[PDB]
Amino acid sequence: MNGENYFKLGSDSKLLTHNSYQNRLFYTLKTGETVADLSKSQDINLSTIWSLNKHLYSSESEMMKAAPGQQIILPLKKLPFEYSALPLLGSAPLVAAGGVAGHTNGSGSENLYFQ
Repeated sequence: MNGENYFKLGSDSKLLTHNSYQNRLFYTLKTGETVADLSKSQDINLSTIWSLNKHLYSSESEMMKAAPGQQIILPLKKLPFEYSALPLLGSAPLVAAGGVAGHTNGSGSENLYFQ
């Protein structure tokens, strides 16, 4: 009679509610610490952080000038399978351009992408 012999899809020891917390972590900004400091500790690229929170803040400038009392969301996503059953097109509706992207860096420096 070995428990290992039989595998259970659900485990009492594991709580589903807690699992949801792992999906997204909320961190609060306190006086003395800067957004960049957070980025260093997490070993995450500032560009990535912006892409996620772009909906919360209008632009990167607002992030740089962040002050105490504001919140930052860190939502991590996992992709075990390279192929996705539900592919979404139009990730960036704000910009007409689509498909191939990233050929050039420092877009912010130029007001116009074309020039």
